[PDB]
Amino acid sequence: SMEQVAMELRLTELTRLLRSVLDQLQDKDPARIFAQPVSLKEVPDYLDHIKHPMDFATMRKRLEAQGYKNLHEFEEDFDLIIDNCMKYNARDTVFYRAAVRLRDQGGVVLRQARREVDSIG
Repeated sequence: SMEQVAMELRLTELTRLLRSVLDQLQDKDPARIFAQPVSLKEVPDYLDHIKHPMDFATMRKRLEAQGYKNLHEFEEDFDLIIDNCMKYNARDTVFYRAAVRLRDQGGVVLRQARREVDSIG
């Protein structure tokens, strides 16, 4: 149908906007601490601690399959990256500290993304 096409164009455009959001958030991780999944070869107990691992490469795979229906779903995955890290790592670690800085700097990006998503519909 024509409606299904219009819906698909909307999703494509959301995907475009989320891709720019993802790029802007990933720039706030210049150390690349959150770029890839925590390695289960190197951290073999990880899934005993963290039940829903997340990282920017995994988000990008989902994004490119158009698997984010709305900004909430995308934000859920970003918050998992941060929250997983702040539980597994202690406060005095470069990893925890990187997550705090990513959360703080990402807030600004996500605030305007939400306005754009609502504004453009």
